[PDB]
Amino acid sequence: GNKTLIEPRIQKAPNMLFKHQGVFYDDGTPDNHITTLFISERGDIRASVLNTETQKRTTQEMSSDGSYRVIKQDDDLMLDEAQVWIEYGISEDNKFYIKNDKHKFEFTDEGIYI
Amino acid sequence: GSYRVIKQDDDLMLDEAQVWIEYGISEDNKFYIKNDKHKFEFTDEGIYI
Amino acid sequence: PLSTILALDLNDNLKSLSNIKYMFKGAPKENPFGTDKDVYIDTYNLLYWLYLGEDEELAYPMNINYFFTEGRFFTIFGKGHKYKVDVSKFIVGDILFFGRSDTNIGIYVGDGEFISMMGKFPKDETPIGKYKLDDYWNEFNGRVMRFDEEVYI
Repeated sequence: GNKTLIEPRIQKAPNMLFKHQGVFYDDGTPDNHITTLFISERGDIRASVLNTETQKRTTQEMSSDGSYRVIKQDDDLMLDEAQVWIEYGISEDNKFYIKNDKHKFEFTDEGIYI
Repeated sequence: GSYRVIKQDDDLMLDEAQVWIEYGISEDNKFYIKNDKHKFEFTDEGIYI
Repeated sequence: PLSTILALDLNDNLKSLSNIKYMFKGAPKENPFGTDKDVYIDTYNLLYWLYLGEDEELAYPMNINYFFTEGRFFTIFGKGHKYKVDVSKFIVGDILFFGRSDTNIGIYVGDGEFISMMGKFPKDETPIGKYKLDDYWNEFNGRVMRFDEEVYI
């Protein structure tokens, strides 16, 4: 009221997340779908859907440098040390690509490579 | 865990769409772009149309 | 006074300043008056460039927080009251505020008018211009300020 700015007490950036899960539903089967909307302190955004019992995950990740990336996994929830997976998006460098265990399909700023 | 983006021009419901375009990741590990005409698919190995 | 002379000069040159264009928070690094090329400037940056021409410098970008603690101004009328009869007592060079959250400001000129940029939000191509106070009087918010240079520093 007296012409003064309302300083925040804590100046460090927060990290948000919207974790969703349950136990069961009217079908009777156990609930095991987990999804999150995590946001990091460095500006990253990660929307993910997970089935923990079946060991499957699909993530849509945004990096602080500005890298679009969508990853799908079949046998590992962690992003590290994935065997079967597929990726597609925009890397930290300006290169559009679709890659998997086999050789990738890439679209550089000039030309088409495989 | 199936990424999918759908655009429609003449039907709000997803079911029974005539004019539409799709692209994403199906429940099976296959990257694809499909429409009313034959699709462009990128399987784990090779390139198919 | 300095502020009245600057307002009169701006009024006299208002029709030649069509190169300057409106934007929400245009903070260009080029001086509009020292360049024939068009440039997108808002009201705050405009006042900054107008005062920078002389010996006064102020500070950049000169947002709303400038008027709170810098001590360059003294209020004439407070916010939250709005009288139409006491508009005549104003003088040229008084800063006129607009919007409920200090969205935009203006410079008062006599004959019941003010100088400001008005246009659609997403970077309108309308140049600087002068409008009557009758239609904009609703969104005036009663806040008025004035300049003082002799005693500062």
